Amino acid sequence: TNTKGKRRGTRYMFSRPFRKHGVVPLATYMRIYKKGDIVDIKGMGTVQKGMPHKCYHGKTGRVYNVTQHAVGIVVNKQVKGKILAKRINVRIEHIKHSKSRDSFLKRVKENDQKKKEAKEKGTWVQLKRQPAPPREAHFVRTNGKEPELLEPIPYEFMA
Amino acid sequence: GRRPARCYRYCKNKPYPKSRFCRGVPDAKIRIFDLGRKKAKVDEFPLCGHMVSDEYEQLSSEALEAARICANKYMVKSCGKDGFHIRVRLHPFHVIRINKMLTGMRGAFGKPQGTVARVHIGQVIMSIRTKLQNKEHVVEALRRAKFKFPGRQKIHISKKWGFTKFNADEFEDMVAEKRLIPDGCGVKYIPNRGPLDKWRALHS
Amino acid sequence: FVKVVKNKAYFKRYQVKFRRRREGKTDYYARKRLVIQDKNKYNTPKYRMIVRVTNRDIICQIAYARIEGDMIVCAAYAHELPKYGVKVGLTNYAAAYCTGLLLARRLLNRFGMDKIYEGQVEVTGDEYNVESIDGQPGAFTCYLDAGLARTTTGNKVFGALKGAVDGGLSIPHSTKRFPGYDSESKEFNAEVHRKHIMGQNVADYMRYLMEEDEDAYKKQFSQYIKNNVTPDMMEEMYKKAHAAIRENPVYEKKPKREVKKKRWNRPKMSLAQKKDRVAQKKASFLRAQERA
Amino acid sequence: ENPMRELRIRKLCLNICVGESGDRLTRAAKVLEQLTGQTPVFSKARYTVRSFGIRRNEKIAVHCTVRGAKAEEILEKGLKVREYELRKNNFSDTGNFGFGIQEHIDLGIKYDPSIGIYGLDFYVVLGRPGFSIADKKRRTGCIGAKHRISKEEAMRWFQQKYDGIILPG
RNA sequence: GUCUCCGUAGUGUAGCGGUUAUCACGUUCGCCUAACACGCGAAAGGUCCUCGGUUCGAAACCGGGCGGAAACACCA
RNA sequence: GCCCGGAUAGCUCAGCUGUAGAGCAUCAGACUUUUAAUCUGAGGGUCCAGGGUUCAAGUCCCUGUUCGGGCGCCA
RNA sequence: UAUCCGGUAAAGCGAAUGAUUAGAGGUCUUGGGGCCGAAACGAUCUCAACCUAUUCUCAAACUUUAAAUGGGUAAGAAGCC
RNA sequence: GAAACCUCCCGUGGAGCAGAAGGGCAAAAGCUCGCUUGAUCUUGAUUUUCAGUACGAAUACAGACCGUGAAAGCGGGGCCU
RNA sequence: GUCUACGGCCAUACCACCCUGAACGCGCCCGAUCUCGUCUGAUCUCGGAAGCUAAGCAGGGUCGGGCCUGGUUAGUACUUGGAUGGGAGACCGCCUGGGAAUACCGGGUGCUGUAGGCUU
Ligand SMILES: [Mg+2]
Ligand SMILES: [Mg+2]
Ligand SMILES: [Mg+2]
Ligand SMILES: [Mg+2]
Ligand SMILES: [Mg+2]
Ligand SMILES: [Mg+2]
Ligand SMILES: [Mg+2]
Ligand SMILES: [Mg+2]
Ligand SMILES: [Mg+2]
Ligand SMILES: [Mg+2]
Ligand SMILES: [Mg+2]
Ligand SMILES: [Mg+2]
Ligand SMILES: [Mg+2]
Repeated sequence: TNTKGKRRGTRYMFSRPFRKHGVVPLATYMRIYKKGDIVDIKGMGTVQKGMPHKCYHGKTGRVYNVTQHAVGIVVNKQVKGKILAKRINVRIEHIKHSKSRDSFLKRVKENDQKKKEAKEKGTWVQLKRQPAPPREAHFVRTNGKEPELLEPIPYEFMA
Repeated sequence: GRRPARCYRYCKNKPYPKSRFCRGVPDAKIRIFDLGRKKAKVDEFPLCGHMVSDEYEQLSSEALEAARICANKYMVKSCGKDGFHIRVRLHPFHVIRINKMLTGMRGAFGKPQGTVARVHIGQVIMSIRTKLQNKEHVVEALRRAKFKFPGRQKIHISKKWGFTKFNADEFEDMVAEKRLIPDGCGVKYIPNRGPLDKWRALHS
Repeated sequence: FVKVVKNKAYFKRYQVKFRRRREGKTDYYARKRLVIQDKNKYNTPKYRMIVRVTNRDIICQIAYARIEGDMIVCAAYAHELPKYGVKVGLTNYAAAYCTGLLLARRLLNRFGMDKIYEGQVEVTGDEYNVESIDGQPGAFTCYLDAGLARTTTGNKVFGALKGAVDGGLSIPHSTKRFPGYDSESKEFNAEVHRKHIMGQNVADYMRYLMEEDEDAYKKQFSQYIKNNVTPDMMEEMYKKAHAAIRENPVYEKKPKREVKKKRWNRPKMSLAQKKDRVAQKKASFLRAQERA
Repeated sequence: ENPMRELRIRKLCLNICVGESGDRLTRAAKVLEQLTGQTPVFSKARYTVRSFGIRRNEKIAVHCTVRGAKAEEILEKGLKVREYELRKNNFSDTGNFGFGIQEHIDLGIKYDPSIGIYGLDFYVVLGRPGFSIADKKRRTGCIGAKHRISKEEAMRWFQQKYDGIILPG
C-alpha cells in the first residue's frame, strides 16, 4: 500500500515548466480577488507557503475570504459517492482568475445591449444560443476543370 | 545453464534496462555490432539489405550473435574477407528476469538472467552493405541468419545508397552538387542555412 | 582546446533572466516586498518614493504599481533646481534634499494638501515626521525605494527622503542612516546633518582646497568658481532655493514642436535585400576564384 | 591616435604562500607590509593536504593588492630584480602577466636572522579605462570585445613601457 | 537460499576516526663461536581483500564486489 | 528510582583543607665482553567535567559523566 | 458552447539525465605498449580516455515535445443595472 | 609537482541547501558577516489521513509581546513532502 | 526618429563577432575634504566635470547558433467506442469518431504602460 504523505506524486504537478523557473513575475500578485470571484487553482513549486493540496490542482472554485496574501476558496471534491463543497485557504500564487465565466458575462452584456436596442424597433432578435445546425443547401461550382480522380496507391514495403 | 527462448520471446513487460535499479546484470553475448570493412567509404559499398522483423518480439543477445556470425561467415566464404560491411541494429537493453527454483511463489521477483532486444514490426535487425555485384550473396547471408531468430523476418534490399538516409538514385547526383559530402562509412548533408564561410570551404 | 561550453545544448536549455535584471536595474526580491499590496486592501495604492541618483542627476518619483506598468504620479529631477536657485552641485546631498522636498510639495499641491502639511520649515535636521490632522484629509504615505544602493549611513537617498519628509510626506524611517548618526556610539547629532543638508561639507572642502592649492581647487570646482558661488554664499543659496521650492513647486514643461522627422537611426534590412546579399556574395566568390 | 584605450595597470597582486602557519606567516606579512605600505591579508587553506602538511582553514599564505602609483613603483622594482626579462608564457591569454622574485632583499629591504628572506610573487593585472563595468553593482556588463587586452598586446606594452625583452622558449 | 561474522609485512595476530599500523615468530646484516646453534646488537618488510560512499580526515563507520567459515533446512 | 563505591604520571594504587606518596613501567649512569638481572638518580600527573564554599580545595559542598555491587519497579 | 487542468500511449534522444554502435576529424590531453629513432608533439602506427561535426540502438523509477480517452468550473432573478 | 596560495577569463547552476529521493531555489532558499530568539503568550477557522473521528503533520487569519531592517516587509521553528 | 527613470509580458528581448551612433540623456571619467567602506577610494560611499564614445548602452549587420512561429513529417504513430473479423500464437485488418512528435524546409528576431528629455 501507498504513502499518504502530502506531496506524493507531484513530480510533474508542482514543477515549474521548461524555461519558466525562477522569479514569480509580479503581476501574479498585483491583481485582485474579491468575494464571488471564480478561480482555477493550480499549484506552483516555487512558492511553497500556502500550497494547495494535490486533489485541488486544476479544480476550480469561488472565493469566500481574502486575507493579506491569501484567499479562502470554496471548491468541490468528489469523495467516493458524495461531493463535498469545501473550503481551502490558498496563497495567491497558486491561483488564477477563471475565464470560464468571462465569456458568459460577455454574452449577457451583449443580450442586454440587444434587448435595449431592438425594443424601440419592434423586431425580437434571437438572444438564446442555438446549437451548431445542419450545414444548409448550397451549390458547388466546378468552374471548368473537372474534379480530380484519386487512385488508391500500390503497396510497397518501405524499410 | 540457461532457459529456452520460448519463455522470453514475447514483449510481456515494460523494458527493464541495466540501470541504477536493475544491477548485477550479467553481460550480453553480443558485443561487436559491425564487421566487414567498416573502414570503407560510402562510394565503395552501395547495396544494403535489411533483415527486417515482422513480430513484436524480443530476440536474445545470444541469437543476434549467432545470426551475425552466420551472416559474416557466409559473406566471407562467398564474396571476400573485406568485400562488405555489416551492421547489427538491435542492441539488447531489456534485462530479462528469472526466479530460480533450488519457498514457492513467495516474493518471487527475479534476478536478471540476461539481456535481450525489443523489435517492432518493421524494425531492421541486420543490414549489410556491399557491391552491386554482390546482392545475391547478401541475400543468402541474411537468409541463413534468419534461422538463428524466432518469429518472422523478411529480407529486403533497399532503396537507399549504402547505409545512408538518402535515396540511391539521387545519391550519385547529390555528391557532385555537394549537398552530400563523404565522411567515413556515412555522409554529411550540408544545407543552406549556413554561415557563408562554410559555403566558401566548398566550391574552392 | 577544451569542451566547448556554450553549445547548441547550452542555449537550448537556457533561460533568460528578467529584462530589467538583465539590464542590472531592478532588484526583484525587494520589488515584490516593496510594491505589491495586501489583498484585503484590494485595489488601493501602495506608493513609493523612488529615488535614483545618476552620474550627474538625481531623479525622484512617486509610483504605485499597476499590472500594466508602475505609474508615476509625480516626479522632480535635479536639473529643475536651477529655476529655484541651485546652479551647480546638483547630484550632491543638499540638492537631493531639494529634489526630495520639491517632489513632496509638488505632490501635496496636486491633492490640495499644500496649505495643510507644511511639515518642517526651519531645517533642523532632527527626527521628524508628519502627524495627519483630524477633521482634515490625511497625510500622504509612501515608502522609500532605494534601488541598488548600499544603504549605509550618508547615502544621498536618505537626503531626498529627508527633503520629502520635511516637505510633508509621511514616509517611515529611522535616522540611523542620515549623516551624523555615530555608528560606534549610537546617537544622532542632527546639526551634523543640517550641515550636510546645506552644503557646508562641500563648502568646507572648497575652503580646504583654496588654502592648500589653487590649481586643485580650480580643477575640482570649475563650474562652482564659474557662476560665482563661494563657500560663504552657499548656505544662504540653498535656503533660498528651499524657500522657492516651498512657495511654488508646480511644473510647466516646454511646448515642444517644429520637429523635422528625419531618421537618425538605421532601419532594418528587408528579407529580399538579405536574400540578395548572399547571392551577390556567392557570385562574387565565384568570379574571384575563376582567375588564378 | 587612440583616445582612451590606454592600457594601464589595474592592480599588482603580491603573495607569499609559506604554507606553514604561525610565525613564518606573520613574519612574512611583515615583508609585504614593509614593501607595499599597507596591511596585507592572510588566506586560509581550502582543504587539508597531508602531502603538503596544511590543514583546512589553516592560515597558509599572505597577500596584497596594490593599485595606483605604489603598485607601479613596486612593479618597477620587481622588474629590475628580474633585469627586465620576462617570457612569452609569463603573459596570460587574458592580457595580464606575472613573475616571481626568488628573494625579497633584492627589492630593497634589510634581512634579519628572525625576518629571514621571503620569496614572493608579483602578478600584474593590466586594464583599460572603462573596465569597471564588470564589477560595479547597478548596470553591470562585459567589456565589449575590441577593448579586451590580447596576450600579444600586453607583451608589446611591456616591451614598450619598461624596454623589456620577452625572450622566446 | 537465509542470517551471521572474518579478510591487516613472509606467517600467526593487536589496532578507541587524526598512529612512523602493535606484538611474537620468520627474513637480512653484524658480532660472540673453530664452526654451527643458542645468545647479543642492528636493519629491512604491510596494495590494511576489492571497489564506491560519508567525513576537514576512513585501516576501521556505511553500501555493494571477490574470497572464507559456523548455524538452520522442521510437521506430515 | 534508592544507597553506596571507584576515576590520580604508561599501569596499579597512597593522600588529615596550607615539590601530590609507594611500587612497577619510561629514559641516562654504574655493573656486564654485552645482554638481561640490580643498584642509583632524571622525566612524566588538565588529580573525570563544570559551578560554589573557602584567604586557599586533589580533598568540603553541591551538580553532572561514568563505573559497578546491592536494593527498587503502576503511565 | 466557453474555459482551466494533466505528463499516459506516441515521440525524442544531431535537446538535459542516464544508457549505447560505428566510422570520419582532432600532437586538444596525455599516457601505456610498440616499430624507425641516442633522444626529439621528429616519422610512423597504435590503443587510453577527453574533444569537432557525424552515425547505431535504448528508459518503469529520463525528457524538449506530446495526443486519444479523462477531471474541474460556467451557460442568469441567489442575475443584470 | 595531478593537489597548497595568488590572478584573469569562461561558466543556467553541471554546486550548495543536515538526512532518502523527488520537487524548489542565483543581487537566492547557497556561502560570509551583523544583530537576534516568531523554536515565545493565546482564541477559534481550514487542509492533509479521514468515517470526512482522533493523533501527528501543515495553511490561512485574529489578538498579545518581541526580533530584524532605512524601510516595504518578513518571522510565531528547520524551502517543501 | 530616439533616450532616461520606474516598469508589464519575460530570448521575436539570449549568445558570438562586425559596423554606425546628431542632440539630449545614460556612461566611462577626475578626485578623497567631509559621509561611508575597504589589504586596496577597485567595489561601496561621498565631491566633482578636464577628457572621451574605446567600452557599457542604443540601432543595424551575419545564406550565424539559440529562441519564436508556420509547413512537412502524416491522416503516419497513437487512440474512444464495435463485430461469432482474421491470425496456432505474436499480432494484424476493418468499422466508428478523435489525432500527435523529430530529422527536413520556410518566415520572424521584442512589443509595450506611466512620468520626463532631445531632434527646438
Ligand atoms: Mg526442456
Ligand atoms: Mg509481467
Ligand atoms: Mg534589498
Ligand atoms: Mg506518471
Ligand atoms: Mg514510450
Ligand atoms: Mg538576500
Ligand atoms: Mg501576530
Ligand atoms: Mg534555512
Ligand atoms: Mg572612483
Ligand atoms: Mg559606446
Ligand atoms: Mg562604438
Ligand atoms: Mg536563425
Ligand atoms: Mg458484444
